[PDB]
Amino acid sequence: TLQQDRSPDVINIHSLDEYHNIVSENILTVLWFWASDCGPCKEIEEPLKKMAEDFPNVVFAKVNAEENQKIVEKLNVKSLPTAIIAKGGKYLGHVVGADPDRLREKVQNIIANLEHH
Repeated sequence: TLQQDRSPDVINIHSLDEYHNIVSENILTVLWFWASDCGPCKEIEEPLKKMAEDFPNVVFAKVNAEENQKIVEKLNVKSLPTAIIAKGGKYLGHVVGADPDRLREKVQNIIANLEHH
């Protein structure tokens, strides 16, 4: 594949500055809000890494909610885990709760919609 161009390592976001910079890029981005003391968050860690491998055209990033209260506030994230899907500064979806298959379906559907628009 050519999208293997990049490595499937998941980024960890440490500031609102970094968050805005990443969401601004013209590539589909999945931002995963989580916390260490969140049971359902643990269940999606490995599915998230596998998804990063399967979708090398998609940037996957994690936002720790305990570390980034300002981002949680600005986005009004109300429960964990929460996945936000964006591209080029635009918000395109979100999946609330620990459901890897829902998130995978949503990423695939958004890619298809964006490309065939």
